[PDB]
Amino acid sequence: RECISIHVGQAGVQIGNACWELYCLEHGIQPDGQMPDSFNTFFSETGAGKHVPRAVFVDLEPTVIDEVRTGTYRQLFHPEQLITGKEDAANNYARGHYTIGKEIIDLVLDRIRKLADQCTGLQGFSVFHSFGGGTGSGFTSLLMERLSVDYGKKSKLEFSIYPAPQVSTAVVEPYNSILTTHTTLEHSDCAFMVDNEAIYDICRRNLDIERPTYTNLNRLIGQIVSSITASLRFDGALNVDLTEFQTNLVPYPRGHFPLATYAPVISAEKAYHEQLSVAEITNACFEPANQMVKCDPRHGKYMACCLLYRGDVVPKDVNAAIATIKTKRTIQFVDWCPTGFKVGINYEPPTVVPGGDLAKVQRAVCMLSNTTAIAEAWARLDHKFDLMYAKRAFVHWYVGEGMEEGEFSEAREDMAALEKDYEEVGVDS
Amino acid sequence: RECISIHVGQAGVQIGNACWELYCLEHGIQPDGQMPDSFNTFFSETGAGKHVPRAVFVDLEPTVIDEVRTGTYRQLFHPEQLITGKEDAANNYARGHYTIGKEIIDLVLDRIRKLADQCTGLQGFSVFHSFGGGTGSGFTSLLMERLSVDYGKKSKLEFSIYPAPQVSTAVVEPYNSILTTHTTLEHSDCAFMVDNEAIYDICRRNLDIERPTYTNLNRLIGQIVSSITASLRFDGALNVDLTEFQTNLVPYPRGHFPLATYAPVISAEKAYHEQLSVAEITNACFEPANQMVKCDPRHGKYMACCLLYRGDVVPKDVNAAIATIKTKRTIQFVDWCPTGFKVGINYEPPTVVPGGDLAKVQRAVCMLSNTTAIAEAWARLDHKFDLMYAKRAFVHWYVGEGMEEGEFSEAREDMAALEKDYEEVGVDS
Amino acid sequence: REIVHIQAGQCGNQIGAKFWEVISDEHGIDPTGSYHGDSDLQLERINVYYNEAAGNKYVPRAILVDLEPGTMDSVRSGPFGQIFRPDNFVFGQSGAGNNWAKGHYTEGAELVDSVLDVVRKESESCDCLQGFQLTHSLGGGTGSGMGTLLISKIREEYPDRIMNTFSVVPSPKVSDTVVEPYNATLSVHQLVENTDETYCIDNEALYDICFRTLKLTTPTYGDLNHLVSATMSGVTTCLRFPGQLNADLRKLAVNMVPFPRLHFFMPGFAPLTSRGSQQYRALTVPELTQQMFDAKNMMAACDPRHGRYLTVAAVFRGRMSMKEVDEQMLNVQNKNSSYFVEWIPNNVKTAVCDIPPRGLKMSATFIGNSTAIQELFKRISEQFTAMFRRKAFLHWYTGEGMDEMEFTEAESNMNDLVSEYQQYQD
Amino acid sequence: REIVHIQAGQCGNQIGAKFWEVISDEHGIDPTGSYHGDSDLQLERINVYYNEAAGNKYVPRAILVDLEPGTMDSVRSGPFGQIFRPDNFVFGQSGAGNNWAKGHYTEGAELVDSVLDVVRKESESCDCLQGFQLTHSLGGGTGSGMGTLLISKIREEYPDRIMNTFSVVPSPKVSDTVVEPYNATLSVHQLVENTDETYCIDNEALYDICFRTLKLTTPTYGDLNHLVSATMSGVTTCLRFPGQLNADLRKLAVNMVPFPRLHFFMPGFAPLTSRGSQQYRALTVPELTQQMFDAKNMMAACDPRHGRYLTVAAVFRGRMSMKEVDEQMLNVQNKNSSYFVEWIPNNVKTAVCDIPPRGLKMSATFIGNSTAIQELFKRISEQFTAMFRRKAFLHWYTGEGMDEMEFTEAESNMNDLVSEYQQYQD
Amino acid sequence: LSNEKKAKKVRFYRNGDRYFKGIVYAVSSDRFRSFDALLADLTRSLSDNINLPQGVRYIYTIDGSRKIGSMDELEEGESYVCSSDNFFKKVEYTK
Ligand SMILES: Nc1nc2c(ncn2[C@@H]2O[C@H](COP(=O)(O)OP(=O)(O)OP(=O)(O)O)[C@@H](O)[C@H]2O)c(=O)[nH]1
Ligand SMILES: Nc1nc2c(ncn2[C@@H]2O[C@H](COP(=O)(O)OP(=O)(O)OP(=O)(O)O)[C@@H](O)[C@H]2O)c(=O)[nH]1
Ligand SMILES: Nc1nc2c(ncn2[C@@H]2O[C@H](COP(=O)(O)OP(=O)(O)O)[C@@H](O)[C@H]2O)c(=O)[nH]1
Ligand SMILES: Nc1nc2c(ncn2[C@@H]2O[C@H](COP(=O)(O)OP(=O)(O)O)[C@@H](O)[C@H]2O)c(=O)[nH]1
Repeated sequence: RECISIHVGQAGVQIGNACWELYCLEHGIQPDGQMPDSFNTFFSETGAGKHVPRAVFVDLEPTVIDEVRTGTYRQLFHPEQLITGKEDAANNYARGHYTIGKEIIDLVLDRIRKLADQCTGLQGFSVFHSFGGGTGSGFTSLLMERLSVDYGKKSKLEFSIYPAPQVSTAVVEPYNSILTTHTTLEHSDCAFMVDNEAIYDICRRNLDIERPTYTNLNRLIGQIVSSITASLRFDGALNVDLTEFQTNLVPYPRGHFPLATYAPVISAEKAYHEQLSVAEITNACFEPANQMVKCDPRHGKYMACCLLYRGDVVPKDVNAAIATIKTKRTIQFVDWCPTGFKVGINYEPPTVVPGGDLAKVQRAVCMLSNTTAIAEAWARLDHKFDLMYAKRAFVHWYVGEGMEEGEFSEAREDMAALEKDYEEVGVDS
Repeated sequence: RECISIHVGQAGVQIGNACWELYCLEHGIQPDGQMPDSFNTFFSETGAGKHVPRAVFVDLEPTVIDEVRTGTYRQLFHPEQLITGKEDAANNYARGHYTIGKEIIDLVLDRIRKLADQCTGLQGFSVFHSFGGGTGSGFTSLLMERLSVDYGKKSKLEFSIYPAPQVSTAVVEPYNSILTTHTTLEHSDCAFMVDNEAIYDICRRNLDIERPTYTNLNRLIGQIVSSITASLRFDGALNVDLTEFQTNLVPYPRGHFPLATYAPVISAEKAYHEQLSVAEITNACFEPANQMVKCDPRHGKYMACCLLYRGDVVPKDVNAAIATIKTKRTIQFVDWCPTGFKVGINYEPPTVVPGGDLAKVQRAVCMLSNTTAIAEAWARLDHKFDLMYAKRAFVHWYVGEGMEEGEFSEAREDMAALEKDYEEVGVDS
Repeated sequence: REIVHIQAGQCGNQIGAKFWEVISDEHGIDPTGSYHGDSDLQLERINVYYNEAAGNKYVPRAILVDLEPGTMDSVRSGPFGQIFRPDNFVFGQSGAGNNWAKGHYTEGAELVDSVLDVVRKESESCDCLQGFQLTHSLGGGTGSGMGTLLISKIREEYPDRIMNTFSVVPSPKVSDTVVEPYNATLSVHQLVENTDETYCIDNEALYDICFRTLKLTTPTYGDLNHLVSATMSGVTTCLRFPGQLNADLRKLAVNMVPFPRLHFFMPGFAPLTSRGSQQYRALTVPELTQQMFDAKNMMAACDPRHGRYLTVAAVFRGRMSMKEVDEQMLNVQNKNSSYFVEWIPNNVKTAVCDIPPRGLKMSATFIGNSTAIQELFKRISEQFTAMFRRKAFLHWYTGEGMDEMEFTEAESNMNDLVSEYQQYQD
Repeated sequence: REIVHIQAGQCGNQIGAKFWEVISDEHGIDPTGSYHGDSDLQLERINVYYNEAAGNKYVPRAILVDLEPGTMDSVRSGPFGQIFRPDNFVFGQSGAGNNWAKGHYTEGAELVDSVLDVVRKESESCDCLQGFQLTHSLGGGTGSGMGTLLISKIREEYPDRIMNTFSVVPSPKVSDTVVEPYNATLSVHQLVENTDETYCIDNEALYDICFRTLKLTTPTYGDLNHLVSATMSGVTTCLRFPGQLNADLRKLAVNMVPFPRLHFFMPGFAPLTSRGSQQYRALTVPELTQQMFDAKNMMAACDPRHGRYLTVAAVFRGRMSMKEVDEQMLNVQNKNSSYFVEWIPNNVKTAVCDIPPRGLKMSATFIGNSTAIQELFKRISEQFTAMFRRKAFLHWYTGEGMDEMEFTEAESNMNDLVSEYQQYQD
Repeated sequence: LSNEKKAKKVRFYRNGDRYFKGIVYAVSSDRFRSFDALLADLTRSLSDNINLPQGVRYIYTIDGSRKIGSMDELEEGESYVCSSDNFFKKVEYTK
């Protein structure tokens, strides 16, 4: 029934604090834990008057988890559930996975085994990491790694924030992301992806603001995510379990990575304008300028979409708005796939931050999907890697951290067959 | 019905003052003796206002018993019952047992014969000593010695604080503990053991505090002990007499030494957190990081456990929480033992010091048991001995105190068959 | 006589709430209340769907099978939800994965025994059992897989009592799921070989019939369901009422199935007029046959006009002339001699109850066994191959302990089933 | 007629409080009060369990034997605790050690004479004695040892009056003691050779039956006890009521014991439904036999379905048709011909009281003599050997003046007892 | 085209039952890392207290001649017996 969550890496933690915020916000549970089953699949009723968090937090520098235990919400989690390794983060996979990151893992696991026990027939762990980091790429790599073995019998949906197409940060980023992909690939169930840059566009083009603090992108994913777990694990006219996803969403064992998209992104101050039609939002979903991912459907044929709706929506409206789409053709779906549209309908409309910059409509569409499109995104990220590896660039930083020419070269070959995979499962009939 | 207690050795006296504190504290009897049968098995209703203790205190330096007759509680005992030998303590068995300790014994006994008479059909003497001391090892050795003969027809449960595995104090410690074991072995009924160091861990790991004063460890045993006598000799839904123990707890005449363990050890300041489940505490009992003894079940197969519960507990909850355990297998119980689980249920929940550092739950599990584990603890403590004896080290200190190459060598051979005993009764089928 | 409804899956379940929402009122049974029945006739035959315990508590004798708690916990936490004895709820808190294989071989196979258990407690209720009603969707786990199992077991336990199946065959235009043809082809397979009366409904054949035959602009699911439940009430329950010429499941079965496949029908209700205005009352009778026999108005997706009929059963329920009934049916059989198959002199099976749908004057359920439904299993069967060929989302099946020959089997079977049906269209 | 209860040990004692808690209310006897009896029939036969002294003080005629003061001093310091005449309390302030040997040869052997003394004061009470009720646990000192002695003496003093024994045989999964099989094997031995009717209850067969047949989430001991005491009331006391067809200890004995061993039964109560909801009232009768004869619901650990029956005694107590009773029993005997042994044309012993359990409409105690209980003494007997082999905690016995041949004896005996019981399963 | 061989379908029976038609379970490398893990789940699915002492400690052959220690010994559509301490009674398992 439930779904634990492990927010790994400063980022996965910032995004975590965010997604975690939106939560209580739409569940009437003040930062003090108290509200005045349903949603029990994400919150344990420690008694008692409180709620607490049904997740954990893993960063190797204290800085970021520290800030959580300062700002209201400080009261929300258990002093315990926020894991730290005073040591060093290191923007390098190796160190975070092998060398350092190792020391903490046990302890980490312990919670996802201590928190996994306390519950009642769970469904999986929504993992939150930032592909191109040290604690986010490496660590998790083995966290998800140690999970796939300790609970192979569950769902492993990892929600990632993969490398901005041109606006990356770390100098090595690809090293860290070609490595988190190959190690997690054979361990995840469904990997959701939200592109940091391609989200900015949305903040520039669909909300207008050249002042987007990280604290915003987080509010956004913090939204799209709320549409995944939160509301879905919440009763409705067309419920969709976590398993449901991976089933209706992955055509093949590769921990396939769909893309997250939201429909109503419109800025407060617009807040009064006449609302958008069920048809418009539906249509907005097929626009490559509103998908939290720089993977513009440049050719990538969709192969399965899970249209999660929430708010006031008439099933016919959908079983029509989608019909219209199924026949737009310029939206070309894979061949071997007749119908690939999982319509998920929830009741409770979205819930926008009291005064951030999100419109606040009475219905939204968080559609996610597997698109032969990422054939690109992976490509462009793989190429990166080579260029540097081709010269070993910052290689001495990993080797000296318990890695080898193996893990790199052998994780490169890995993704290679991910460029062929995402190519074969499509483009051909 | 009752059970006298003889706190021997400064330590056994410090721990005594502690266990003795917790008592009145949960019986509404201010330090003035007055409260405003049941518990009569530990307190005599002397005069018509008071509650004179039901034990005695034996130390060869005044310092420690002196402090009792300064600090409130000063009013609690009878000026008489606190025996002292102004002379010298001496951190050496010999002197305390033979030479000096001898002079006092008579007098000592007299009280445990004067206090043993006054009562009504007693059950035994809960003895409190500190294995590796002078007054604690030696003396008692002959105290328990002179008891096994004067009242062979009773229970002799000695509650010991055996030598910290690496953090011992006295330089000789083993000499004093291989000697208190061999002399008491053929005289005790059931010897409870609480490891001083392995309790610190609990204060570091399960309560958090690098500032643990002896006065704390004492509050702890002062707790686990309260679960033994106090509450048990106190009515309940599944009473357990002292005899009960030794019967359900010792498979063989060797004054077998079970280990004390408590379930709810959580620090005040945590005091508000949602309480732990009947299942969790039960499970906490099978964790080698919560047992007041550095005898981590490294292999030692349990052979009998006396789960004493107290507070709000449903017999099914137990006759289930235990069932779940009986089938964890990784908790491997001896062969020749089908079922070795004495479920002791009391009513009144625990009673934590007003403001020490103990959580204060509404239910706890003071489980004690005989584990083939001590095969270790004894081993590691025996080896110690040899090393020194192998060179006579501080031998001249005992010889010159009425002992001989006999008592040592012949008490070494003694324990030897305690390393074989605790080996044979287990590890084999 | 009697029957024991079966709410397999969510859909089949969601509908349960509507089938029972209705039926009850068509039998004066309030939530937990008793028989408030405006009349006295809505009681002499109730047994068919309830049981006597208290004396005001006639509890629906159905089964609620589902591997997703939330669902039954929405049906049990709403309106009439508190009438079913808890014993009826056979839940499977497991992961109700959308896999036919996950609810038929791995997850459902466990929860089955704890179901059959009850399906026997209800069957061995009392008097004489007739058959079981089965609701579900052939486009999911708990529906097609686990419900299709429930029957394969039922039909081994009482190959005597009948088995009506109400399936929500995967609507064309848009599929409310992705593997749909997988979960479907696999369940139809099980159907063509266990139940002996299937009434296939299409969420979009309904919309249409619900947005143009009922100017209804916002046809919520509740509605669709409601419309469907309206037909299944005319069928069963109805005939368990008096009538100049009454029939019952068997008659319906023994007059509608020329060849053992089991064959699937397509239900159609009679007065289907928009509220206010339309309330034309043009219901003398030629108006009902006008209705029932038109293309639109067939809960199925396919259009009768696209293939002969083998049998038809106008189960009317409202005082009318055995003459204006028996007569109309004829002209109808002659104006359309073209499509009505010939080797059956009188395809039509006129049935006639007396008491009509509570608030209406005259209605008539239509149960057509037309060869047109060929053009649907075709559809389904197509979708399969187009995706089977590439083993699309097959790993979710096999990885659940399935077989590459299992899918082959079903398609073929159900695929042949298309073939046969044509053997009569010609 | 009459009987004199015997509360051996703590358990047997703890239960005394529950057996008398009940029984009294089933006889309108308040703490020290008299007969407030809602009726007038709960009095004409009380004698069976009380005595006339004052005129409002009918004191339970039982014995409270125990070597642990605290216990009886908890039963005597609580609710109904102040109804037993102090003379009844035969305590042994000694060390009630958990050793069968300590309460049968060394410690108990002393307190015995001061018991028999009273067991005679009560027997020679008045009218005619029938037998004695004995409660205890075969997993401790004062229970298995001292109580098993109390009988060996009783059965020498009146080899005429009967001896029902209510034993709490050592539950499987988890034992509430360590030597358990020692204290047990040794007491069963004494049982198979003195008492002639034993009703074995299992603390975990109860939990189950109390946590799933009574959604009861926190089944305290009081409960278990309470459930048990519910059965022993249906047995005795009950039959000492009128009935179309009434029986009494003997009938029960003379219809249930084919072969002198004494044989042990397994009691089962009838209406065992959870409070609020479940209060289905499905108690016409087929519902009671449905109950009673299922696996779960047998206070024993073993499952009947695992071995034929020799005899059965449905001691019903609530107005019903000697037809729907006598009848049901039959089908039951034919649906399960498999397990019900054949060399007994009518295994079942239908019994029928009139007045039911105070607040209920219809109940029926079940006393089964199935060969299934073979698979329990096996258990016990196993545990012994596995530990006897190494003389585990044997020094606590011998050191108490025991014999290495004593343990041998019992095991064998009780071990053979397993053998025999199979002689009929075949 | 990656290499794979799916899991293994087996019919698990509890030694000494001659009544319960055992329970079917799937076994692979992704579900159970070893026999101990499988046995762990088996205890829960077969959990009892009549035919199986502690539920399920070991898995024996349909005949009980030898107990399986490695998953590699489990073949598809196989028949296994659950043991712990009790001996084999040889019943009509597959009969
Ligand atoms: N959406 C979003 N992206 C973020 C956030 N914080 C960081 N990122 C992105 O995630 C990556 C940064 O990872 P880092 O913060 O360097 O590292 P980490 O993954 O936390 O772990 P370490 O390298 O050991 O410190 C960059 O691509 C950032 O653009 C955030 O709050 N929201
Ligand atoms: N838990 C606990 N352990 C104590 C306490 N006091 C001392 N100990 C331990 O007991 C041993 C010390 O014994 P000592 O105080 O040296 O000696 P004694 O046994 O009182 O007798 P003498 O040697 O004659 O003074 C060491 O192992 C200490 O760690 C106390 O208050 N609590
Ligand atoms: N008429 C109708 N169709 C429904 C309802 N619910 C789901 N469906 C249809 O059922 C299919 C989905 O299967 P679903 O019921 O979710 O499967 P399951 O719940 O896993 O057994 C889609 O084709 C939906 O249109 C409903 O309440 N009424
Ligand atoms: N049903 C039931 N069992 C009990 C009660 N008390 C102890 N037992 C059982 O009796 C066994 C222990 O023996 P005990 O009664 O303490 O022996 P004694 O008191 O020395 O004679 C365990 O198997 C317990 O589960 C009770 O009140 N009810």
